[PDB]
Amino acid sequence: DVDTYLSNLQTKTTLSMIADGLERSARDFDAFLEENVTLEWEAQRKRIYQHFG
Amino acid sequence: SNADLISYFSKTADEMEEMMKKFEKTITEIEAHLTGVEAHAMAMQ
Repeated sequence: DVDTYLSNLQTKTTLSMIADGLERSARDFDAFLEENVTLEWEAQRKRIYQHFG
Repeated sequence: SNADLISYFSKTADEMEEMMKKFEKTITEIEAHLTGVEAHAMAMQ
C-alpha cells in the first residue's frame, strides 16, 4: 500500500488538492440543476397528463 | 608504462565529464517533470 502511495504521489502542497473539491462541486452543481429542471418539466407534464385524463 | 595509464585516467575523466552533464540534464528534466506533476495534482485537487 505504502509502495503504491509513494509511487503515485505528486510533489505539491496537500491543501491544494483538497481545495479541488470546490471546483468539482461547482462543476457538479450545473448537472444537478439540469436534473432539477428536467425532473420538474417531467412533473409538470405529468400533472397535465392527470389534468386532461 | 607510467606514461600509458595517463591516457586511461584522463579518459575516465573525459568520460565522467559528460556523465555529470547527463546528471545535470536528468536533474533539469526532473525539475521540468515535477513542475508538471504539481499542475496535474493542482487540477486533480
